[PDB]
Amino acid sequence: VFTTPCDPEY
Amino acid sequence: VFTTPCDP
Amino acid sequence: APITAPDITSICKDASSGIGNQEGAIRTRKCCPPSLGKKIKDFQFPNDKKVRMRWPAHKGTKKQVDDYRRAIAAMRALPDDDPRSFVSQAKIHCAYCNGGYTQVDSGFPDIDIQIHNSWLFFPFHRWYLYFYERILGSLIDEPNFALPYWKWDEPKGMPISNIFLGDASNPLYDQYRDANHIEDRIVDLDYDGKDKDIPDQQQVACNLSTVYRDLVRNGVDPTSFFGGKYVAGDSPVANGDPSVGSVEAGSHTAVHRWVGDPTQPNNEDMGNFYSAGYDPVFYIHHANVDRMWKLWKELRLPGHVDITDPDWLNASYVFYDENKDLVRVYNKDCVNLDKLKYNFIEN
Amino acid sequence: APITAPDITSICKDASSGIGNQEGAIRTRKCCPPSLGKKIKDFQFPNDKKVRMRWPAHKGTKKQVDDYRRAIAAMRALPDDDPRSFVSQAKIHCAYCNGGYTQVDSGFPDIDIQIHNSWLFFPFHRWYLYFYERILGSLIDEPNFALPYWKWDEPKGMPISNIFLGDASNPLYDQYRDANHIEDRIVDLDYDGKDKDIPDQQQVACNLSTVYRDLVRNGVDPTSFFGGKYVAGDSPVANGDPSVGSVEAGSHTAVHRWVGDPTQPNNEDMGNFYSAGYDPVFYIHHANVDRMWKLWKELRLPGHVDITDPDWLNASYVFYDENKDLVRVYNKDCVNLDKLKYNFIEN
Ligand SMILES: [Cu+2]
Ligand SMILES: [Cu+2]
Ligand SMILES: [Cu+2]
Ligand SMILES: [Cu+2]
Repeated sequence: VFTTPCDPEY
Repeated sequence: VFTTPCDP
Repeated sequence: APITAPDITSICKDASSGIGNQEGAIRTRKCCPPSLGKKIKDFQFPNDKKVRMRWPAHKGTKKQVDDYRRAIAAMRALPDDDPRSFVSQAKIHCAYCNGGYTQVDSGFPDIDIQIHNSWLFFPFHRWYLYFYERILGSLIDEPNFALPYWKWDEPKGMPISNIFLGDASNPLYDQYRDANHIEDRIVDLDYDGKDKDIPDQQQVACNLSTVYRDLVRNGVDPTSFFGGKYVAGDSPVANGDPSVGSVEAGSHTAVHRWVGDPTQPNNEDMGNFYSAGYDPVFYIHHANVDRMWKLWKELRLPGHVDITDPDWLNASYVFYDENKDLVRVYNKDCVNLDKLKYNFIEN
Repeated sequence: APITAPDITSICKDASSGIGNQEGAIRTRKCCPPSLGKKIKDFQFPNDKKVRMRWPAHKGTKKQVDDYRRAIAAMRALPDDDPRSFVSQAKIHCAYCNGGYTQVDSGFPDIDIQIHNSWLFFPFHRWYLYFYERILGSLIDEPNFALPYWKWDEPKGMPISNIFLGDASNPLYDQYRDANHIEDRIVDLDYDGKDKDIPDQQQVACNLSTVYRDLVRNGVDPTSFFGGKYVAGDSPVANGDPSVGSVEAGSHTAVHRWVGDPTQPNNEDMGNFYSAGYDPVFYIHHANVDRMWKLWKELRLPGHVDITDPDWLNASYVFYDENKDLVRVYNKDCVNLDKLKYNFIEN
């Protein structure tokens, strides 16, 4: 989908 | 061509 | 003209395509479905009161997990020759992927049907899971039953879920998996047959990169995402063909190779089409592949549209349903998830 | 009609746009270029014998680093009103980005020229750097002088290069940078105003993801990559407008925001257009932005084509060159790096 290493939920 | 985490 | 499955109970032959070592095969090649004297019915859109919401395997509720596990147990308990049984459901993949059927209904009785390596990939597996999911729900009286999906596009969903592990007491377990990889837990969506040996966090980032590669970089239009045009009279497209679509050839293939046990003669179970269905995680991987079709459309990018070619729309397969009826289904009728009464729980 | 810079030596006003605290501003807003009695002449393609090879700022040779440092020293030592001087070169950015010029030559003397936040972004800065580089080389008698570039798309290139660090004894140093971020060293290409509290390796992956986003996911055609159409009669597009191109709005903006010193009234130097050119790293960040245009075309994906709209092709700006001559340059003439006689050292 759109999970990236930039995201806090990562 | 750019770098990706899959590459050595 | 469209690819059209025959009466699978009348014209069917043992699987003998795409299996490198047949004599040592650890699963059956006699994959033909049983004959119950049923007529083949035309598909009718379901009247489900509620949409079935497929749930990420790593974040199911207790009821979701228990229902799924119990349903697989019930499926494994059925008599072998029930078309809904564990082995019967596995055999479907074998028949459609390893040469069980011919194109006789199209006027090509000596050419096999193959549903892989072409634009048939996504809709065939969508329908296969549609009936599989309805079958499981029916075996435990859960009319709103939904499959899990292996959310390997999300970091915590990348390890193979604990629900599939343990040993033989777990209905969701399969001994025929790569033990080293099950130890590593985190699937490599970029797996090419060589272990990368990198930090877990790096593999996570690589997997995310791989999803973007399949859905955006390489899946730029219907031909490149869904795979090549495959019509009556065509011979089977070879594994590895450049015309294979981005997901099928990419992340999809990687998970099969990675889970499949390399100590087995055809890398059974997940490592070959004919045996992949004996691993419960097969269907749950494929539920996320199914979801990729949804996501790919939701990207709202140029070229991200469904196929309109009549020779795709009008292609059809035959499956047993939860009532042991035979049903003919068409590609055109699976493009809209609302009409099939399921979707996927998203963040 | 195309945006056309006026005679910048005759029609120019102090910068007064896009600077939130002008009474407290630490750099000048008197950004108009000097008058030296020159006539504006059209650009002619350069006759350089060799192509200037821009070098990654983290991998420069001794001669590359020393020449760059000496050229910046020479530029800093020039009288301010010399058009080649450190201050004059910074002021160019101010004049074109913060309202120094109008569209008077197009019949709109009441509307400022803005080169940011539209399709003018890439070619304006390409030309800006073109002359900047030639000026620097001329100051040290190096006819094949090439800029470094901040290769923040490559993991080892992501930390700000130590060549920029130290104290005022280093010509490449600027005290007006975010001290916390300089200490962190690794740029956050996804910086949005709050420090991510993440491991370096995760930031590396985040930066790689960001480059993928800007070049593939969001940069799917000329409008989305270069930015929105902007022609004579158009008012200035606002910072942050969604019509801004992927790189400009993305990685480009992030580096400015991240390097700019938040203790300064307008986050000078890199944190505002008007002051960004007083940081030597401004130009070196922009050299890699310039390279992104090259890379974007090299991807050879659908829609990765240059602009053919005459109102873009014929847009023009005016710059002083190394001879203190006034040159009018057109977007159409900068699309081919071979003809501008520079490129970038790649792997
Ligand atoms: Cu399959
Ligand atoms: Cu598969
Ligand atoms: Cu600028
Ligand atoms: Cu900039």
